[PDB]
Amino acid sequence: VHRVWVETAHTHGGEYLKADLGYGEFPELEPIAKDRLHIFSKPMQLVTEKGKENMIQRGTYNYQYRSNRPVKDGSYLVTAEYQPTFRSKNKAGWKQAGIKEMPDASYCEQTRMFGKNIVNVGHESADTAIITKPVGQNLEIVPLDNPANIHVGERFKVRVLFRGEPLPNATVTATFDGFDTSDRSKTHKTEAQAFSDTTDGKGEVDIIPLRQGFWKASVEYKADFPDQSLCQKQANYTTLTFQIGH
Amino acid sequence: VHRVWVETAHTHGGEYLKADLGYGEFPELEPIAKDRLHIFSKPMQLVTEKGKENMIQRGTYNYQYRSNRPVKDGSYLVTAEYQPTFRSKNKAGWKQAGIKEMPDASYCEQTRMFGKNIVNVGHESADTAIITKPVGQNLEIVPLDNPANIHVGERFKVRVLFRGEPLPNATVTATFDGFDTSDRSKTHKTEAQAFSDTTDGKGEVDIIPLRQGFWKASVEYKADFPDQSLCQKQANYTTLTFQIG
Repeated sequence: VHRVWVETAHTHGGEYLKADLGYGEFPELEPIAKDRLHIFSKPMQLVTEKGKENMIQRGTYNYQYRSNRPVKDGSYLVTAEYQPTFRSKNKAGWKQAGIKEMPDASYCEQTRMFGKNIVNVGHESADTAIITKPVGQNLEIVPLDNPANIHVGERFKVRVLFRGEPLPNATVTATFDGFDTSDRSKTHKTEAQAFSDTTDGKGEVDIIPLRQGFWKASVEYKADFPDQSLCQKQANYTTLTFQIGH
Repeated sequence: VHRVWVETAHTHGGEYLKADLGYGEFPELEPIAKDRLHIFSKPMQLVTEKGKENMIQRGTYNYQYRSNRPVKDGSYLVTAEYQPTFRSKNKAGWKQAGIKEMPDASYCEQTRMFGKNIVNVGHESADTAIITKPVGQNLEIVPLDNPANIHVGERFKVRVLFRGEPLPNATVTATFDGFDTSDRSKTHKTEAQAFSDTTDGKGEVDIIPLRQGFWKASVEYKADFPDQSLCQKQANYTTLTFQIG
């Protein structure tokens, strides 16, 4: 189960912003395999007051990105995208539903994944103007506060948007680097979460972090594909990564 | 929106075990309303070395039970059950936002809910012989360790059973009393969880508590009703309550 998230290195004002595209099992960064290169055909983006700009893929490993120019103190976003892929799917094999799960009617599903990291450049940067503005991801987590203001046990409010509109009753989970240290023996399981709740009618939910560290919130949403003459289903997987304390 | 869980008072060897049936929104205990008594037609049960025995409904409110006899030091289970009720549902057109909708047709769904509390009597009791044995709840969480042995940040292994068999890929969440308190009211939900993960091929999952307290783990499963000539769907809601630290 490979998912997309974004990591940013600790950055000061006046130096280049280094960021990492995570594709795999959080929190372990892995080189993008040959057969997956085509999925990440557009670079990660840096979102500042000037808007969105492409980052440059450079560094030792192919998941490393650098800002075009040095960045000044502020609170910015780094966004990544798994470009849409189509796959054939079929339903079968559940505990006590029934063997004949509509006996093999195959269907198309489009997979999209999105990542977004909140990066605070400068020790005292806690701005909200940039990071609280949606960037247009099909499924999006939008922070409503800067996580630099959130201490352990306090509420960090976020909003889930699907196709530009608030998504009620969506499940948002969250975990941190270090919570789950079991190995690759899962091989079918995502990591354990240290938080879970559902969004309210405004698409909003308060994440309550119980430990400091590097956190990842996750929401996924499966829906009908918009144009049914081309494909039937759409699966969206989105994360928001951020620091609490530390 | 109402769910079933069990709470037990702190108990020492030689006193009656007092337990409460929670039906509603954890952790607020509430009297079982007049129109719901028929659902709790059988008393909560205490599971000891001797097996299952009925608890005795005593106290101010109708959710309070006591053991039939004073209990001795040991590690026991207290179980509660929402007896199966049938309702009609239709999915007619409802609730939104990613998929088209609406195969307009009514069907019968059976609801069942289960609660199970791990109660250690005696300050040093951490036995496993009784509490790791399944009691036969249609959807069941079986602890595979005694939670008294689990410190904050450590793994508390449980197994999910459906109809006697391990249930893979089931979501188990867990929360504790006091995790989510803000702006709670009868109209404002406080359902936030401090843990979520899915079961493996053996039905097992490790709960990782990040705080001491009174914890509730939850799992639900919707399946086809067994005898389709009588009813179509079945929804099961099960909890396990326990102390950490």
